[PDB]
Amino acid sequence: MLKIIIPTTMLLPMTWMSKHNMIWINATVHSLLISLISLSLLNQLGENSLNFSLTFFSDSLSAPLLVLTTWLLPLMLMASQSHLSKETTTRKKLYITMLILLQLFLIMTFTATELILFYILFEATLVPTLIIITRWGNQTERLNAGLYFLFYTLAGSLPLLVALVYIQNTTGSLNFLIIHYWSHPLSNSWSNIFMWLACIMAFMVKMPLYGLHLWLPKAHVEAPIAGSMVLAAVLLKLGGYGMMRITTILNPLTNYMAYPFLMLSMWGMIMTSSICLRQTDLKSLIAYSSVSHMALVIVAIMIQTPWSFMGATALMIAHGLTSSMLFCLANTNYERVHSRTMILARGLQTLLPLMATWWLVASLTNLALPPSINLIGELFIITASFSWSNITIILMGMNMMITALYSLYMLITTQRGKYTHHINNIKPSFTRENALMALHILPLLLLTLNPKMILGPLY
Amino acid sequence: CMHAFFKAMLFMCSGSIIHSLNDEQDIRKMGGLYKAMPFTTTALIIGSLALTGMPYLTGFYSKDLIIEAVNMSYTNAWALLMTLIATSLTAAYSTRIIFFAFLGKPRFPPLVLINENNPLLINSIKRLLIGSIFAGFIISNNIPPMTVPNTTMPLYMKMTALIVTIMGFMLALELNNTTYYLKFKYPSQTYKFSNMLGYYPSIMHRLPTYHNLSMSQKSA
Amino acid sequence: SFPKYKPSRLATLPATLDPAEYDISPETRKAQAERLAIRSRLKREYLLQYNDPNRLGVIEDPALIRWTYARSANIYPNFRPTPKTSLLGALFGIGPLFFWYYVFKTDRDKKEKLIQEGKLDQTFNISY
Amino acid sequence: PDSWDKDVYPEPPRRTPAPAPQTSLPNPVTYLTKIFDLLVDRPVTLAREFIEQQHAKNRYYYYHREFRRVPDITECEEKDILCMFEAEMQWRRDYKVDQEIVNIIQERLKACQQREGESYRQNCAKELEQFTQVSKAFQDRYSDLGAHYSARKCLAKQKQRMLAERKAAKEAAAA
Amino acid sequence: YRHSIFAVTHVLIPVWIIHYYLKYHVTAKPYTVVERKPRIFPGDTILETGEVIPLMKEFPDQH
Amino acid sequence: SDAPPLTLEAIKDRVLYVLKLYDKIDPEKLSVNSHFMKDLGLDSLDQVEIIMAMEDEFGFEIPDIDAEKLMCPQEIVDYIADKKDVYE
Amino acid sequence: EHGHSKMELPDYKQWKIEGTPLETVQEKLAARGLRDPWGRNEAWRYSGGFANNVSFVGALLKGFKWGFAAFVVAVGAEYYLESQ
Amino acid sequence: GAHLARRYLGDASKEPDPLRMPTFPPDYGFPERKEREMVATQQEMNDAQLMLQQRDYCAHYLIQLLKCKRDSFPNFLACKHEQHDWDYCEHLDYVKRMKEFERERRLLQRKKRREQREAEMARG
Amino acid sequence: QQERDPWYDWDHPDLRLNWGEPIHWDLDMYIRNRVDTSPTPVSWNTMCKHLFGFVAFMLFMFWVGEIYPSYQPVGPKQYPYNDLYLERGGDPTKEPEPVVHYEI
Amino acid sequence: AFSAPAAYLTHQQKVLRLYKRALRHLESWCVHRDKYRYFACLMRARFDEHKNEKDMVKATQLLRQAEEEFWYGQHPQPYIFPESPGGTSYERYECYKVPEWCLDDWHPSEKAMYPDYFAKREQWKRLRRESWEREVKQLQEETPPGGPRTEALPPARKEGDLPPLWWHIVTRPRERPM
Amino acid sequence: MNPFASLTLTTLTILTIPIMMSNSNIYKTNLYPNYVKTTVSYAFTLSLVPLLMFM
Amino acid sequence: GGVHIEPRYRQFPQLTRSQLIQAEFFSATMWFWILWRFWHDSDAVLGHFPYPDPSQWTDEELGILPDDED
Ligand SMILES: CCCCCCCCCCCCCCCCCC(=O)OC[C@H](COP(=O)([O-])OCC(O)COP(=O)([O-])OC[C@@H](COC(=O)CCCCCCCCCCCCCCCCC)OC(=O)CCCCCCCCCCCCCCCCC)OC(=O)CCCCCCCCCCCCCCCCC
Ligand SMILES: CCCCCCCCCCCCCCCCC[C@@H](O)O[C@H](CO[C@H](O)CCCCCCCCCCCCCCC)COP(=O)(O)OCC[N+](C)(C)C
Ligand SMILES: CCCCCCCC/C=C\CCCCCCCC(=O)O[C@H](COC(=O)CCCCCCC/C=C/CCCCCCCC)COP(=O)(O)OCCN
Ligand SMILES: CCCCCCCCCCCC(=O)SCCNC(=O)CCNC(=O)[C@H](O)C(C)(C)COP(=O)(O)O
Repeated sequence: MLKIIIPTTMLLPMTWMSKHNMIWINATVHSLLISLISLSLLNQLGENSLNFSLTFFSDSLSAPLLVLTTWLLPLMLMASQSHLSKETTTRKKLYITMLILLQLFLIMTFTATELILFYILFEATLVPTLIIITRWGNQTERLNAGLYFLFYTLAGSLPLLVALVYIQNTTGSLNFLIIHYWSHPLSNSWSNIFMWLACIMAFMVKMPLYGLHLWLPKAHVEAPIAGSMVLAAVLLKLGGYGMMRITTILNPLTNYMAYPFLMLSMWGMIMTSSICLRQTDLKSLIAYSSVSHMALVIVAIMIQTPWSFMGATALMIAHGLTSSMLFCLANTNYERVHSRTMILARGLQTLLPLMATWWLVASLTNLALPPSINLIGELFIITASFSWSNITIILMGMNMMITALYSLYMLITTQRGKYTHHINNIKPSFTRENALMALHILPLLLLTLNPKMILGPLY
Repeated sequence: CMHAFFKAMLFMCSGSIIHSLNDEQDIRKMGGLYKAMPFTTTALIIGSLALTGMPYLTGFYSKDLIIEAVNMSYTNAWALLMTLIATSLTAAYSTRIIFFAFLGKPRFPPLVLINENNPLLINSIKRLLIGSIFAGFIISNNIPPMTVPNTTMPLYMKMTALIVTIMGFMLALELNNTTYYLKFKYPSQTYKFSNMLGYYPSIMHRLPTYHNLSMSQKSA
Repeated sequence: SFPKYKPSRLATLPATLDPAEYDISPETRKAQAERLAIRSRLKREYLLQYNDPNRLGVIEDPALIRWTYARSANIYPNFRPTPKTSLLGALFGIGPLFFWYYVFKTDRDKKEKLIQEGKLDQTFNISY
Repeated sequence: PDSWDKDVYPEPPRRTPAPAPQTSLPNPVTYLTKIFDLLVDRPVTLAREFIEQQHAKNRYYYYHREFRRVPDITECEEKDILCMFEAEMQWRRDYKVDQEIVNIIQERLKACQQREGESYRQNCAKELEQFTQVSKAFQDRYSDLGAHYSARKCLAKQKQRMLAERKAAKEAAAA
Repeated sequence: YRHSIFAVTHVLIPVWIIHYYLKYHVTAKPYTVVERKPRIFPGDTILETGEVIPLMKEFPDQH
Repeated sequence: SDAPPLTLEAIKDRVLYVLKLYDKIDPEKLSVNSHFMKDLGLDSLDQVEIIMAMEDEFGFEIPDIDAEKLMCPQEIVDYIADKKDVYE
Repeated sequence: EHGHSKMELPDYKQWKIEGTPLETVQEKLAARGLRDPWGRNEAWRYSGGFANNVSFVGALLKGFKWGFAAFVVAVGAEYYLESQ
Repeated sequence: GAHLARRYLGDASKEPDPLRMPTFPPDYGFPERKEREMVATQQEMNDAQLMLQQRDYCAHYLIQLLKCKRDSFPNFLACKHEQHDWDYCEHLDYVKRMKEFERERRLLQRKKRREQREAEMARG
Repeated sequence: QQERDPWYDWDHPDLRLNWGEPIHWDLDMYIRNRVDTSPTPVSWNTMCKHLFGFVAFMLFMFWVGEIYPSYQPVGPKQYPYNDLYLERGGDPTKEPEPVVHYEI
Repeated sequence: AFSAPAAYLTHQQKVLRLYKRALRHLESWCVHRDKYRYFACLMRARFDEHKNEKDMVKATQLLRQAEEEFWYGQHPQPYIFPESPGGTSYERYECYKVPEWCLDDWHPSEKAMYPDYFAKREQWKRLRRESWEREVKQLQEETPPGGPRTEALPPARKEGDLPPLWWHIVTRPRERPM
Repeated sequence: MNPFASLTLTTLTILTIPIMMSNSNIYKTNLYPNYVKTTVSYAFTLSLVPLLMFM
Repeated sequence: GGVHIEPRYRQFPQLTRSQLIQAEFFSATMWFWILWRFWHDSDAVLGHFPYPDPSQWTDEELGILPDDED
C-alpha cells in the first residue's frame, strides 16, 4: 500500500519546488500517474482480503473508493485552474497542498486495518476541507458554513471514540479481522442500545441522514468548485464505508434499532426530492439530490442484506461521479454569469451546444437511466427493500418519479427556451471544460461494462 | 401489425396536407382537397376505409375478429357495449375527417401553394398504400393457427360490426350535413364535455401539481 | 340572462367580467396613469443600459436579488413560533414518520408471525 | 461439441423431420440458405481453419487448481484464530461451489423450458423437481445468514434446525 | 456501384463477423443458443434416426 | 416550405385587390395614400373589418393595439413588410 | 432553383356573387334590409375548378367503375378457363 | 341473447348457470350414453405440440392442416379442404355444446314442473 | 404568467416579465411550463362535477356488468384425457378420478 | 406589439375588441363561408343598433351583458392562426435565432470566410458607437423632469441623428433565420 | 449453421452502423439522410429472410 | 426532386396527369381487390355454417321423459 502513499507524499515537495507557471502541469501529470498506479488495486479475490501489512489492507469495498479518490484529484486541479488565475504563487501552492493532504488522508482512511486509526484519519480529513471552504470561498456565509460542517461532524464523532476505546477494553482488539472473527451477539440492553447509538450516529451525521442534513447545502453552496467536488463524491462515502465496517458487531440489535432511521430515510428521500422541484439555486438542487441518494444508501445499509450492500456500493460510486459532473457544469455556467441562479441564464443550448450535450448526459445518469450503474445500485437496493417489506416499493416508486422530474427540470430551465437578451458575455466553451466533462462521463459508461468491479466484497 | 400500416399512412397523408397548406392544421381552414390534391385524397380514403374495418383490407382481418371474439366470450356486458359504441364512433370520426377535409368548398388563404409532385412523398405513401391493401390478407393466410376459431354465429351477431360501422357512417354524415343550414345555436353541455376531453386535462393538471408544488415550497 | 361563471383558485375570473373595471373614477385613472409611469421609468432605465455599446456583461436586476433572498435567506429571521406554525411543523414532521412506522411494523410483524408458524411458502426464495 | 460435458448438460436426441415437398413450386428458403452458405459459411470456415492451424503451431497448457481439505469450524477451539481462519476460507469456497451448482441447475431448467416448446409444462417435470430439491437444500443451508455471514452463523443455524427436528421426532414418537 | 460497395461494407462484413462469433465462440458454451424443438407430425420420416411415425386412427371422413 | 419570397409590390397589389372587392369603397377614389375615415367616409367597424380581411388574406393576425391605428393602405403595406421582413 | 416567375394577379372585375350561395345569403339579408359588404371577396371559392363538388358516397366510390370493369373481365376469364 | 333477458329479468332458478353446469347426471335422460371418441393419441398430440387449449376432440384435423401448411409452404392457399374440415369439426363441437345447454335447460324445466305438481298435490 | 398579455414587449418574452418589476413569491410555480390559473370556458365546479360523475357512473356500471355477465348458450368446453390432467401440471403417479364427457 | 400601450382602454376600444373577438368566434363556429357572411351581417346589425346612444351609464351597462353572452358562447376551441400566441407554430423558430454579438466570438479562421459581411458589420459598429453618444444626450434633454410618463420614444430631429435606442429594434435575427 | 441466428443478429447490428459513422464526414454533408434511409431499407430486406424461415 | 409548379392566387392549382392516373389506378385497384376477394370468398363475410334453432330440436335426443318417469 506504500507504493501509492509515498508518491502522494512526494506530491508536496514536487509542488513546492516547481516553477511559478508549471505547478498545474506537474501536479496534473503526477496525479494522473498516481491514479494509474492505484488502478492495480482493483483486482481482488473472493477470499479474505489483500492484507498488505499490520497497518493497511484492501478489499473490494475499499478498492473502488481508493480508485475514485485518486482519480478525482486531477479533475479538481483542472476545475480550480480557472478561478485561481489571479492568485500569488504561494497561495496556489497552498491550495494544491490542501488538496494533496486531503487525498492522502482519505487514502490512509480507506485502508486503516485498525478502527482507532480509521477514526484518527477520518477526523483528520476534516481540517483541509475546512480550510478550503473558509479560505477560498466566494460568499460571506462560507465562515458560517464551515462552523456547521465542523460541529455537526464532531458532535457525531466524539461519542464514537468513547465507544471505540470501551470496545478495546472489553474485546481487547480493534483490528477489523479479529473483530470479524471473534464477533459476539449484542444483548438487548440499555447499555448496548447506547453503545449502538454511539457507534452509529457518527456515520449517520456525515451521510447525511435526513434531519441531520442542514450542513450539507451550506457546505456545498459556499465551497469552491474543488471543495464541492470532493465533498459530494468522496467525503459523503466515508460514513457509508464506516457503517458497512462497523455493523459486524451491532447484531442482532440492528434488527430493531434500525427502525427510527429507516423511516427517516424512507420518508426523507421523498421530502428532499420534492425540495428539488422548488429551488432557485443550481448548487442547492444538486446538494438536495445528493441528500436523497445518500438517504437511500442509508436504507440499503440498514437493511443488511448482500444485495443491499452491493447496491449501496454501486450507488455510492455512481453518485460520486454524477454529482461531481453536475457541480462542474454548474460552475462552468457560474464563471460566465457570476450569479448561481437557475432562471437568469436561459436558452444556453443555442449558444453552447456541446455543453448542452454534457448537461443532457449528466442529467440522464442522475435520472438513473439503464443500464448505467446508477440504475444498477438503484434497482438492487429497491429489490432488497422489497424483500424486506413489500410496501417500501411505494415510497421508492414515488422517489423515482420525482427524481426524473427535477432532473429534467434542471435541464429544461437552463438549456431550453429563449436566451436572455441582456447577457452577451457568453464565450464559447474552452477545451479545458470539455475535457473535464469528458473525463467525468467516460469512466461511468466504461464502468457499466464491468459492474463486478463496483459491487463490493459480497459479489 | 395492421394498425401500424394504416395509421402510419394516415399520418403521412395528414402531414402532406399540413405541409401543402403552409403548416395549417385546423380543418376549418382546409376545404376542397378531393380534386385539388388527388393522391393524398385517395390514400386517406383507403386508410379511412381500412381503419373502419372494411372487408378484405388490413383492418378487416384483425378488427372483425376482435369484435367476433368479444361478442362470444364470458365477459362484461358493459365492456361489450362500449366496444360496439367505440366502433361506431370510429366510423363517425373517420367520416368527420373526410367530410371536413376533402368535400366542401376551399377555405384556405387565396395564395394557393398546393403541390404533391415529389417522388419521395408519392413513393413513401404508395408503399404503405400497397401494404394497407394486401398485407392483412397475405399475413393472415401465412400465419399458422394459434386459437380456436368461431365457426358458427347467429346472423345478427355475425354482421354486428358492419351494422354499427354503417350506422356510425350514416348518423355522422347526417349530423355533418346540417352545418350548411342557415341556423345558429349555442352548444350544449355534452358537446363541451366531449370537446374539452372530459375536463380530464384541466382538473388533473391543475389540482394535483399545485397541491404538490405548493407543499414542496411550504412544508418540505 | 345566461348561467353565471364561478371563478376558482385555479380558474380565475376573466378580465372582461371584472365589475371593478367598469367602476371608473378620477382616482382610478390617476392610479393607472402612475402605474404606467413607474413601468415606463423602469423600461427606460432597462433600455438605456440595454443598448449601450460599451457594456459587455449582465444587467444586474434588483428584483431577482430580492426574490431569491426572500425565498432562501429571509425565512428564519422572520420566523416566529406560533400555535399555527408549531402545529403544522409537528404534524408534517412527525405524523408521516409514525404513520409509516406503524404500517411497516404491522406488516413485518405479520410476516414474522407467518414465518414462525410456517405457512408462507417461501419456495424458490433464495436471493434476499 | 467436446468443449463441455454432455452428462452435466444433457440434451435430447433432437429428432428432426425430413423435407417432403407436396407441390412443384421451388421454395425460396432452400435457395436463400444455399446462397448464404456459399457467401458466408465458406470464408468464415476458411478463416477459422487458418486461425486453428496458427494456434496449433504454438501450443501450451493451463491447469485447474486443486485445494486440500482442512478441518472445519465444528472441530475448532473457541479462540484458536488460525483454525478459524482455515475453516472460514474453506466454508467460503464451499459457498461459491454451491452457488455454481444452483446456477447449473437453473441453466438446465431454462434450457428445458425453451427447448420443449408448448409442452414444457409436462415435458420438464424432472428439471423442475431437481431445481426444487436443490433450492430447498440451498435455502436450508444459507438463507437468512445476513451480510456479515460466517461459518459460525451457519453452524448455529444448523444446530437450531437439528434441535428442532430432534424435538419434533421425540414428540411424535412419544405421541 | 454505390449499392454494391454499400452491400459489401455494410451487410457482408457484419454478417461475416457475427457468423464467426456465433459459430466459434457463443456456441462453444452450453445452452447459449437454444432452439425450439421442431414439430413432429404423423407420417414423418425423421432424419437423425430414420424412424417413421405411424399414421393416425383413420377417422371417419365425411364432408 | 417552398414559400416564394414575396416582395413589397406583391403586398401592395394584394392589399389594393382586397380593398377593391369591398363594395362599400369605390375603386376609382381609392389610392395607396387614401385615408379610410376622411378620404373615403368609412366607419371604425369598417376599419376593423378591413383589418380582418387583411388578416385572412395574408394568413397572419395583427394585434389589436397596432391594428387600431392602421388607417391607410400604404401603412398597412408598411406594417406587413416590417412584420415579414421584406427587403424590396 | 426557386419560384421567381413574376406571377400576376387576375382582374378584380371577374368575381361576381351571381350563381353562388352568396346570392342566397344576399337575398336573405335584403329581406331584412341588410347587405353584405364583403360578398365578392370570397367569390373565388365558388368560381373556378372549385365550382363542382363531390358527395361523400361519391368520394368513397372514387374508383368503382374501373375496378368493377376489371373484376368483370377477370371473372369472365376465370369462368372461361376453369370450364376447360 | 334472449336467454340473458330470460335469466336476468325472469326467473333465475328457471335457467341454468354456466359456471356449475351440468347439475344433472348424464344418464338421467337416457341410459344408452355412448362415449366420445379420440383419434389423436397422447404422444402424437404432444409431438405436434399444438397448444393446451387446442388439444380438444378436434385435434386430428388440426394436425392434418398443419401438415399441409408445412408441406406446401410457398403456396399458402393450397390446402383449403383441411381448413374446411377443421372448421366443420369445430362447428360440430359447438353444436354439441349447444345441445348440452338445451338439454340441461329442459331438464331443469321438467324438474321445476315436477316440484310444483308435487306441491300442488300435497296442498290438495 | 400564462395569462399575461402575449403581445406586449416583455424584456423576457419567455417568462413574460419586465426588468425591475416585482416577482411573485411563487414564480417558479407559474412559468407557463407548470400549473396555470387561466380562465376556462366552463366553471371549475361544473367541470369537477361532470368528470367525477362520469368516472363514478362508469365504475358503477362496470361493477353491474360484472354482476350481470354476458355469455353464449353453450356448455363447458370438453377436453379428452381427464380434462388434460397429464398435460396440465402432471403428477402421473396419483391416478386422478377419471372424468368422462357426455356425447349427445 | 410595436405600438406602445396606453394607461387605459377607452370604451370605444373595448367595444371594438369585443366586436373583433365575437366575429372571430362566430367565424370559428360557422365553418362555411356563406353561413359566416350571413351571420356576420346579422352580428354587425345587432352591433350598430346602439351606435348613437349618448349617456355613459347605459353604454357601460351595455357591453357588459354582451361580454357575459360572449363568454357563455365562446366556442371553447376557437381557430388560432399558426403564428399566433396560441397557434400550433407560435414559437417554432425561437430556438433557431442567434444574437448578433455571437459573431464577435468567431475565430479569425471563420471570419476569413465572409469578409465583406464583416467589413459591413464593422461599419455598422462604428455608426452605432457614434449614434449612441448622440442619442443619450438627445433623450436626456428631451425627457420631462422626474421621469418619463409613457414608454414611447421620440424620433430623430436633426440631420445626422438616428432614432434613440434603435440598435436592438433595427437588428433582429429574423422571423425565420434558418 | 442455421443462418437464423446470424441474420437476426445482423439486422440489429447493421441498424447501428450510421450511429457509429455519425462522427465521420458523412454526418456533415447532405447525403446523411439518404445514407440512413438506405441502411434501413437494407435492414428490412435482410430481416425479411428469418420471417420467411419461420413461415 | 419534383417539377416546378407556380402558385395560382384564387384559381385552381395546376395538376399533373401522372398523379391523377396514379390515384385513379390505385383506387381502382382497391375496389377490384374488394370485389375479387368477395366473389372468391363470399363465405368469409357472411359465414358458412348455419346457426341451428335450439327450440326446433325434438324431445327425443335431448333426454326428457314425459314428466312422469323421473
Ligand atoms: C340496443 C339497441 C341497438 C340500437 C340502439 C339505437 C340506434 C341509434 C339511436 C340513436 C341515439 C343517439 C345517436 C346520436 C348521437 C347524438 C348526436 C347529437 O345529437 O349531438 C348533438 C347534441 C348537441 O350538439 P350541439 O351542442 O348543438 O353542438 C353544436 C354543433 O352541432 C357541433 O357540431 P361539430 O361540428 O362540432 O361536431 C359534430 C359532433 C358533435 O356531437 C357531439 O357533441 C358528440 C356527443 C354525443 C354523441 C356521443 C354518443 C356516445 C354515447 C356514449 C356515452 C357513454 C356513457 C357516458 C355517461 C356520462 C354521464 C355523465 O357530432 C358528430 O360528429 C357525431 C356524434 C355521434 C354520432 C355518430 C355515432 C352515433 C352512433 C353510436 C351511438 C348509439 C349506437 C350504438 C351502436 C351499438 C348498438 C348498441 O348532443 C347532445 O345533445 C347529446 C345527446 C346524448 C347525450 C346523452 C348523455 C346525457 C347524460 C346527462 C346526465 C344524465 C344523468 C347522469 C347521472 C350520473 C350520476 C353518477
Ligand atoms: C433530530 C433528527 C433525527 C436525529 C437522530 C434520531 C434517531 C435517534 C432516536 C433514538 C432511537 C430509539 C431510542 C430507544 C429505542 C429502544 C426501544 C425502546 O425505546 O422502546 C420501548 C422502551 O420503552 C420506553 O421507550 C422507555 C424509554 C422512554 C425514555 C426515552 C425518551 C423518549 C423520546 C426521546 C427522543 C429524543 C431524541 C433526540 C434526543 C436529543 C421498548 O419497551 P421495553 O420492553 O420497556 O424496553 C426494551 C429494551 N430493554 C429490554 C433494554 C429494557
Ligand atoms: C448529530 C448529533 C449526534 C450526537 C451523538 C448522539 C449519540 C449519543 C450516544 C450516547 C452517549 C453515550 C455513549 C456511550 C459510549 C458507549 C459506551 C457504552 O456503551 O458503555 C455503556 C455505558 O453507557 C452509558 O453510560 C451511556 C449513558 C449516556 C450518558 C450521556 C448522555 C448523552 C445523551 C443521551 C441521549 C441522546 C442519544 C440519542 C441522540 C440522537 C442524536 C441527536 C455501559 O457502561 P458500563 O457501566 O461499563 O456497563 C454496564 C454494566 N455494568
Ligand atoms: C358567439 C359570440 C356571441 C357574441 C355576442 C355579442 C353581442 C353584442 C351586442 C351588444 C351591442 C353593443 O355593442 S352595446 C352598445 C354600447 N354603446 C355604444 O356603442 C354607444 C357609442 N358607440 C361607439 O362609440 C362605438 O365605438 C361605435 C360608434 C359603434 C364605433 O365608432 P367608430 O367606429 O366611428 O370609432
